[PDB]
Amino acid sequence: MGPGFDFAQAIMKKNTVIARTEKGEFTMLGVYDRVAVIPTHASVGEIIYINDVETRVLDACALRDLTDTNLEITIVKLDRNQKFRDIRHFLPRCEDDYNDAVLSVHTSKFPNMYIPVGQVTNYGFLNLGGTPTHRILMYNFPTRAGQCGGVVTTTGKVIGIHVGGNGAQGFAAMLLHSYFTD
Ligand SMILES: Cc1cccc(NC(=O)[C@H]2CCCN2)n1
Repeated sequence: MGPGFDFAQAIMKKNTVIARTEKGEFTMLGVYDRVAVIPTHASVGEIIYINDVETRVLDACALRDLTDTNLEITIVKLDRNQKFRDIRHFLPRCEDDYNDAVLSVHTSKFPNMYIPVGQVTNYGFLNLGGTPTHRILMYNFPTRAGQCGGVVTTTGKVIGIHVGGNGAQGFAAMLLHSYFTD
């Protein structure tokens, strides 16, 4: 409807797939080559469904910071016959706060969903479902199950993926450029 939603749609329509694990359907962001991200709590195994196609997982890493604290991002390399548009140049280099963010989700259940979540806070530490978690972004929107893996964008930047919420607020794990140095 405006430039915020224009940037979000541009990411969703080229750089997401529907990922299915035994824990459910997730919005999965593709970053470059056959490399994609998903919340760690999706529990990625050796085989994953990608747009309902059985797909071997070539590698997967649940990321932690150098303090050995959970980041709640799993980076997946997919045995797929097609590369993602390379969007690594939209990723921020540093931890930050933002204005005017959009949370965008695409599953069988929530296709073509865009939420204007507003101001994004560099919240930092959160006890997320009993897991100490670092580099958490917070927005004041009442997010619901089905939105995990949702992409958080400003105009010009892909800043994070939705990983949880408490009924009043939503929580995203930061994406940083340094996660995807080739
Ligand atoms: C069903 C299940 C099994 C094991 C662990 C969990 N969840 C967690 O640890 C959290 C904290 C970080 C995000 N999800 N949930």
